[PDB]
Amino acid sequence: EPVGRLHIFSGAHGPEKDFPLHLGKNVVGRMPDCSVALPFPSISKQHAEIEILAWDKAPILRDCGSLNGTQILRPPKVLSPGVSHRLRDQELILFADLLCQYHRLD
Amino acid sequence: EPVGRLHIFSGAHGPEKDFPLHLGKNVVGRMPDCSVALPFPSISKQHAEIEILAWDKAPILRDCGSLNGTQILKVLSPVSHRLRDQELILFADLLCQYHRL
Repeated sequence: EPVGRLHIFSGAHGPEKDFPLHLGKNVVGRMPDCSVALPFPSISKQHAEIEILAWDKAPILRDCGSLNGTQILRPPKVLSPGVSHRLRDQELILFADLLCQYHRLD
Repeated sequence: EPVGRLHIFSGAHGPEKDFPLHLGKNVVGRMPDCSVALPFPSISKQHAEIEILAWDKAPILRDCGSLNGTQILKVLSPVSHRLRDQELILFADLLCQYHRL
């Protein structure tokens, strides 16, 4: 039933984990209510949003005004708050210092 | 036999892959004759070098005057950068991670 997966690689925070992604707004943040809950001090309560709409295959990543930022690698830059970045399958992203990878599902 | 490793994250180009690093000079480049052969159009024939002197000493990464560059997540100039464990490296647009063993 999910349309994507976000994989968080193992690091200082702990072991690897996967998070299902659904159509609509997938909020990344430290809060337990978040679609992608990352309860780590470097992560803001509402850190970022991955919006997946049925009418476009590419998710839209936006930073939500986080302290430590959201970084993409195509090209390497910290995202300006609110500006859309369109994600490609298998794209790697950093939330603060946490490395993640987006996967499109069949 | 190997003293470190470089992990290349999955993409369109294929699954995740690990490359062993050995004592001495480990050349990273496009050609199959490189210690770390990364056959991507964006990577130079001789792209970068990871020199490992001892098991217990931090490797030195040097860019070899490649076209698309090498970055630490700090842009590396044709500079001797000392690698930390779990350091993320971009060779051109290709992300990879250095690991101690």
